[PDB]
Amino acid sequence: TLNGGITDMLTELANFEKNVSQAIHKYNAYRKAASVIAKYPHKIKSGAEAKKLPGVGTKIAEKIDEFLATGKLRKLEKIRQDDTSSSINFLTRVSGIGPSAARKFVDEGIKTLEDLRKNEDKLNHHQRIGLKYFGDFEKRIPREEMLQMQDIVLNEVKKVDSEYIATVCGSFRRGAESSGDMDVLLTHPSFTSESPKLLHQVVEQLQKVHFITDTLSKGETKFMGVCQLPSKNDEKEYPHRRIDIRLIPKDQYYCGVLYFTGSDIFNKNMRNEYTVDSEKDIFDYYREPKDR
DNA sequence: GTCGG
DNA sequence: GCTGATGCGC
DNA sequence: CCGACGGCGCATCAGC
Ligand SMILES: Nc1ccn([C@@H]2CS[C@H](COP(=O)(O)OP(=O)(O)OP(=O)(O)O)O2)c(=O)n1
Ligand SMILES: *P(=O)(O)OC[C@@H]1O[C@H](n2ccc(N)nc2=O)CS1
Ligand SMILES: [Cl-]
Ligand code: NA
Ligand code: NA
Ligand code: NA
Ligand code: NA
Ligand code: NA
Ligand code: NA
Repeated sequence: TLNGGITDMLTELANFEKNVSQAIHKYNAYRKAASVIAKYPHKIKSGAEAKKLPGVGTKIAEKIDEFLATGKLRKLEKIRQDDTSSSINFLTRVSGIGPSAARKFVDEGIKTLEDLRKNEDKLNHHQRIGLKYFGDFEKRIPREEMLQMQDIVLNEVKKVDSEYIATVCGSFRRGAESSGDMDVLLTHPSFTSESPKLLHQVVEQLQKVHFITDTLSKGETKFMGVCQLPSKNDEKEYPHRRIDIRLIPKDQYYCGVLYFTGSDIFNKNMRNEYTVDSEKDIFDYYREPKDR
């Protein structure tokens, strides 16, 4: 948190590059600079000090210098105040609204959530769901709720066919105290690298018990949607949550599990998601999810 | 925007 | 209607 | 100096 001013500034610039400029490589450059500075154990005093870090070059060093002198960046102040650029950047916070859709909406005078609400006919299915749960989607999920969600998923999965194997992956599997979403990996002995309706049946059951509430996409191997825990008589509704379910062939299942458990950095220096009869087999060259 | 061949 | 391209999320 | 900078499932578009 020592350089939060700088990292905040670089993330804001990254967002403008991705959402407004449509310059994905600059978005990534700014994000990489932000992340190396975030983990730097000193409070940065000059652009020159920052440049020493991989991913910080001449232009970001110059911006760091301006920020340290003035607590702001003229360029960033100007883009913030720009009605068009700030509106485009904002609308991409809606799931399903990317840089192209945001630009098209803003060019039509649709600039706010309110405007989106009045214009349901101009939104596709995903965007309508993104708008409906805009606030809920930006919330994190407490571990306590993830456990309750896990409970429902594993119960209903076994109920459909006791031969399914399902594992909730992500930071949750590593024992984290909160998650952004629920990631479920599903397999079945019948499904292998060369092999009916295995995903649909699970999705249908989870809908039957009113756990899955909406669908963003559903193909033969991947479901993306929305779920919600049940409430009671006089306790406030749980937020709606993002849930993904991936059907993976049995012989590739445990590579997927390794992958989708992470962490990202752990995967990187353990280094694909596809190609084994357990997590231990791959470890070869064993660490449990807690210490990954 | 940064890096490196 | 078909097929390959594009947008999007992650 | 100048090209690399990620891959893939699904929804939907754009070109015939
Ligand atoms: N951007 C990323 C993030 C994760 N990973 C890999 C594959 S999924 C595995 C575990 O991801 P985590 O759940 O720790 O990261 P998330 O960003 O989903 O944290 P949550 O907000 O907890 O959900 O790490 C990646 O390759 N690229
Ligand atoms: P989500 O943020 O839940 O991430 C989980 C998995 O990580 C992989 N991933 C994340 C981000 C990006 N940009 N690319 C990517 O492959 C797949 S989903
Ligand atoms: Cl770019
Ligand atoms: Na551009
Ligand atoms: Na550097
Ligand atoms: Na979006
Ligand atoms: Na977004
Ligand atoms: Na996640
Ligand atoms: Na597909």
